[PDB]
Amino acid sequence: VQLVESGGGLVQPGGSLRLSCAASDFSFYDYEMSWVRQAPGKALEWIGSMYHSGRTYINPSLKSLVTISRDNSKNTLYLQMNSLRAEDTAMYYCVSNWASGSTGDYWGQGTLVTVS
Amino acid sequence: QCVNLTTRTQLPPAYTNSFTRGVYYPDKVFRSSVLHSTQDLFLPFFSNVTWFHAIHVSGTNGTKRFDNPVLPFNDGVYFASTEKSNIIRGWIFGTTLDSKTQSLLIVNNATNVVIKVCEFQFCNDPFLGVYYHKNNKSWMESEFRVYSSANNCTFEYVSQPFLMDLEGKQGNFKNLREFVFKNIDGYFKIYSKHTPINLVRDLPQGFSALEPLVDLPIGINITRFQTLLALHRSYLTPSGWTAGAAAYYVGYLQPRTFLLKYNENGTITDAVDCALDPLSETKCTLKSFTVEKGIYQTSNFRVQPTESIVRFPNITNLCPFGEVFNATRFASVYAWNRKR
Amino acid sequence: ISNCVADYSVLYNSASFSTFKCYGVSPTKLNDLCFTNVYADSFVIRGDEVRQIAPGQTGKIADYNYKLPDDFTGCVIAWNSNNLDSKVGGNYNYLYRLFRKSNLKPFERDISTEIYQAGSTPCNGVEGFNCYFPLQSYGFQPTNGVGYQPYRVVVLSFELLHAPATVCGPKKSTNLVKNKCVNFNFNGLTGTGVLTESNKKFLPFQQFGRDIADTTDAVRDPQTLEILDITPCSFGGVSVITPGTNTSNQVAVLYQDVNCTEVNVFQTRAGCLIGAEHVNNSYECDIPIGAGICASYQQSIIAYTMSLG
Amino acid sequence: FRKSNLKPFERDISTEIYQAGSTPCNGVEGFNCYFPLQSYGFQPTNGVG
Ligand SMILES: *[C@@H]1O[C@H](CO)[C@@H](O[C@@H]2O[C@H](CO)[C@@H](O[C@@H]3O[C@H](CO)[C@@H](O)[C@H](O)[C@H]3NC(C)=O)[C@H](O)[C@H]2NC(C)=O)[C@H](O)[C@H]1NC(C)=O
Ligand SMILES: *[C@@H]1O[C@H](CO)[C@@H](O[C@@H]2O[C@H](CO)[C@@H](O)[C@H](O)[C@H]2NC(C)=O)[C@H](O)[C@H]1NC(C)=O
Ligand SMILES: *[C@@H]1O[C@H](CO)[C@@H](O)[C@H](O)[C@H]1NC(C)=O
Ligand SMILES: *[C@@H]1O[C@H](CO)[C@@H](O)[C@H](O)[C@H]1NC(C)=O
Ligand SMILES: *[C@@H]1O[C@H](CO)[C@@H](O)[C@H](O)[C@H]1NC(C)=O
Ligand SMILES: *[C@@H]1O[C@H](CO)[C@@H](O)[C@H](O)[C@H]1NC(C)=O
Repeated sequence: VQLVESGGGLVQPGGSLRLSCAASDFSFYDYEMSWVRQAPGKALEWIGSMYHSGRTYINPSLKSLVTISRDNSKNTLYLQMNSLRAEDTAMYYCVSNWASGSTGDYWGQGTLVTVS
Repeated sequence: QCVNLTTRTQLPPAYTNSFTRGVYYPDKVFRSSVLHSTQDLFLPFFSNVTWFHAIHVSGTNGTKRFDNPVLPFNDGVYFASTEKSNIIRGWIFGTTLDSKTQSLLIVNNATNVVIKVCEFQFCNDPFLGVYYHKNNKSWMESEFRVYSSANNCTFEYVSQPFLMDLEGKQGNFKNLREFVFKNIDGYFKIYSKHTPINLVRDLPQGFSALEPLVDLPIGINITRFQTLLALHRSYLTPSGWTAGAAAYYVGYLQPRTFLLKYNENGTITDAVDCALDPLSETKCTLKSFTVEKGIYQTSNFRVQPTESIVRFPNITNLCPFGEVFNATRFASVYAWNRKR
Repeated sequence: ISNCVADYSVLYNSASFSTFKCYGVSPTKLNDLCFTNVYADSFVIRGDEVRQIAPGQTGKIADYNYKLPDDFTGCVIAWNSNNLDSKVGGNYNYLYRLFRKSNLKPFERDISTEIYQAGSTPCNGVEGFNCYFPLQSYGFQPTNGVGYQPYRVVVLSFELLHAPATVCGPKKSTNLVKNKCVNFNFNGLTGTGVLTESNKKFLPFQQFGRDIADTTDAVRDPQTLEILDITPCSFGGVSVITPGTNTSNQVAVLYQDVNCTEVNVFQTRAGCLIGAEHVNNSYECDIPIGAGICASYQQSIIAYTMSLG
Repeated sequence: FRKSNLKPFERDISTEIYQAGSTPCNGVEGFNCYFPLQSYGFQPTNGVG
């Protein structure tokens, strides 16, 4: 498959989870990677944006909370979330080229973020 | 898919005789029992039909060879093909036979026809990608091996497929599909018709009034084209490509003058040229198919020139426009520094 | 967009937009005005920059997103999306750019996110002194002014290339009447005549037909596929039968080959002659009319049949 | 804009508001009924044309 995602299930607040987003080749990595959320009723909120030029620009109140790591063997992205909240409880997607609309992107299988 | 096994067949075209072929309705106008003279592109009668015999099963044991060279498209071409099956997948009209330039494609895809002109990425061998998925036992119908990729599609056409098999009688028809593809004023017109044939290989002497099907306002000029051929992956049997054999004909169109006989239903019944022999050219002047005895004045004969000759003076003194156009100072308005 | 029918008329009255700025293209005549291609361009622009969607006004967006060209062929359209995109808390989704190597030329998808300097010191792969983030985000608040409200903008641009036109919408149609002189317009065929039902036998690829001397006789309407005959309705010259002004003043007028049912009245082979009574007698007449019928004044104009002898 | 074309050597003084869009204004200012008169901007360093 050209673009896929991995990792997820149940996320423990405070801890670190090594999420993944695999693919088939680096030539399909134009121009962006992003791990976003689409909450019911909430407007567009993007939690991550990995760029083709090796840049990660995030909301200033989020980039400190997010670790960034990019791979090229499996072309996977490593991102860690801590102190989780219920506002992220959605079908958590790994959307490559999120800003490129809903035709030049892949929507992953999805997971959930729940706080006990 | 991508089978280059010919190695022997680039034979000169075995020219044969086309008796009465290439007659078409060059309009969408009804006429009843009248004779009309038109100046369009037609196939001359009794002309050398350029026969590019298709895949040759020289019979000792198989030995099938691809016989589809890329052929030029000056102004218009006439096509004939027996095609007991749908051996020819379509056509490869284009200009550069490479990327960076659009190319018109017709794909058989024998459920519906998809006429596409797009940007393409010419492969090693352009043929409809037809392989098993290894599941569902379904042959592929992708253009991803017709061209390595497809992008920037400006036109797509969906309709009933062009090639209809109306035989239903185990042969004795042979369905000589006749095609002429004409590009005038940035358009593209598709003409075809299905007829029965009892002859073995030679074209029949009967009249085939062929009706137009669709017109394409692509706007893309074509100066070169190639034809497709059938391809299927082999099996685990005690490789196997191009099941069967075919025979494909090519004829080029030239600007000639015809007079078309119209029946009382508007269908063309006969057609006579105006440049083959004096008798046919005489019928054009009188606008009738029957001429009584006597003497007629038709046209005049002119001895065409053979070459050209130019005689100019031998001086090569290199006129001094450098000192005039690039003069150091252009003179005043009332003192014209005229330089003979 | 190519080879499609554009419903511009419904756009003007379906809803209300923010602005409709056209230069060289009248708004109401877009229904019959023709181009070659149509581009649908998707825009998200701040409310304060809504008036700044014009050649001459720039900013953080108009100087680095896509410079507006001087060859606009089309018009701009925007609408209020406050109920869909404006909320208390703000939105920080769509990207900014601060400075780059140069301003992005019109129609150049320079989507890349390379590192650029605002000053002159090198970045060395680390953003900092004179090397800042070339990406930021929107901010919109309903508690703010009108200029800080989100909008959805869609702008149309066209083409006039050297190719046949493909995108126009003919929302024009009229009913069909028969046996009357009508200035019909059947898919470009313009003329005058009476429409009558025909008994001809067409083929399903022939728009119309002409019998002899390039004169149209049958026309096929491209809506219900019927063959309609064409005939120019009655005409002809008018001639006056007079015995001379000095002799008298009563005159009779002729209508050449025109049935008076479509216009004393006497029916002749050369049209209905009106103004003269037809007598059953037969005299040696003086003024000829046609087909053996004549006229003479002897105290009114009376028509006869020629008496040879 | 105008309702129709102008006859040769014709005068226009009336400046009544007329429909310029798709909704009926009946004399109401704003959308779909444009104010006709507009003012140019002549700058010393403006374009050549
Ligand atoms: C679909 O859109 C365009 C046509 O509709 C195609 O663009 C053409 O192909 C090239 C890719 O943009 C362009 O060449 C690029 O532009 C300049 C000219 O040499 C160079 O700076 C670039 O290096 C060059 N790109 C490469 C790899 O060399 C053509 O100029 C351009 N031609 C026109 C008329 O637009 C696109 O190719 C096509 N989209 C895709 C993905 O192929
Ligand atoms: C086409 O022309 C021929 C005669 O020139 C006609 O074909 C047949 O003519 C008879 C005359 O009544 C009809 O009864 C038949 O129905 C026609 N054959 C068929 C298959 O219909 C006919 O007048 C013309 N039109 C057609 C065939 O559609
Ligand atoms: C066809 O080609 C051959 C030689 O190539 C020539 O001799 C022959 O006259 C041609 N036939 C016609 C009808 O022109
Ligand atoms: C040009 O013509 C010939 C060259 O063969 C020669 O006499 C000489 O170069 C020229 N003659 C003239 C200019 O008379
Ligand atoms: C005139 O001068 C320019 C630059 O010096 C040069 O490029 C050009 O070729 C000259 N024109 C002619 C007719 O010699
Ligand atoms: C054209 O449209 C009308 C109704 O929309 C329909 O009755 C008629 O059959 C249509 N004719 C064709 C040729 O589609």
